[PDB]
Amino acid sequence: IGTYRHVDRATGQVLTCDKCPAGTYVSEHCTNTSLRVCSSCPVGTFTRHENGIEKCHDCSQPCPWPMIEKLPCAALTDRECTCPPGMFQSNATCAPHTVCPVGWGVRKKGTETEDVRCKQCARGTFSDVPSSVMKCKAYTDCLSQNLVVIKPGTKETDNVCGTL
Amino acid sequence: IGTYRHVDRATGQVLTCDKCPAGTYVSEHCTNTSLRVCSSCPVGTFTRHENGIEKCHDCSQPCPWPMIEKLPCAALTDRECTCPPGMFQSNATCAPHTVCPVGWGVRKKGTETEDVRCKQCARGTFSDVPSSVMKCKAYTDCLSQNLVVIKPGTKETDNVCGTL
Repeated sequence: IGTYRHVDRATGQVLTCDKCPAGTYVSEHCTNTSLRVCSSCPVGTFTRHENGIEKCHDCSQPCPWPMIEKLPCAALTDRECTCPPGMFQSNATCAPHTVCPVGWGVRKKGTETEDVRCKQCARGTFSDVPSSVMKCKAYTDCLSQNLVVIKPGTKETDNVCGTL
Repeated sequence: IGTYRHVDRATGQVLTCDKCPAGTYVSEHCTNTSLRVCSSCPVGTFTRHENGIEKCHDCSQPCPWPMIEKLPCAALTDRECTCPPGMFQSNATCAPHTVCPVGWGVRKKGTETEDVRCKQCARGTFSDVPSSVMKCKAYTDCLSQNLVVIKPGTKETDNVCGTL
């Protein structure tokens, strides 16, 4: 654990104290006959690193709805805000991801910062349900099924498999 | 930040959740539509690493007097006990460092785990005060002083400098 220099009030001696671990602050500095005492950051405050400071840093303001916390305000971390799942950040706030319609599928997964990116299903694949999450799905293989294709698929429906 | 797998109670789905940073624990696991929520370790408890656990670890029992804390019980660390300054650990407890008498000096500084180690002052050095901290001190150089030695030193006293 690292150290910091401190000027002792009563004697003017410059001492080398031990740092206080992340999550605490120095509540009494060392002196020439006593070790420094660390205390834990009071609720509302944090420090991220081992430090020599006398107050913890204040956590930021509560997340503006509809944003939520993906990290809390705790001794070691400031709160950190995010658009909840299924939404993404645009300018001001959060907007719901695009829903890819039937016949389209997710090319790129939506995130907290970017919207979903849809593509039309490629030949041989289909998507039969609106979804901001699902990918185009390969037709059932009628060959490797023993069967043959009774009805072709479309970008919206699987091909139907059978015989005769 | 790392992840852990969790089995969702209601659906049996195996999810990949985000870990909770050191100092917190998981107070609600992620589900297929919500992020995991971390809470800070309640007073009395800690976790040292980013984790997926549901309770923080309990801190050890208070330090047995005359031992004191060199780390507190805080969100990120168990308390850690030490013999206070000027004492060192022997078997059971703490004992005061050896005091090096006049004519001796510290060869090796005492620590929380080892006693001071004294040596007789070497020729040309002296120590005039009992101390478990101070080293033998070089005589005042009467040459480089312009003066000559009026009275030799001993292991206990500086040589005295003058002229005629």
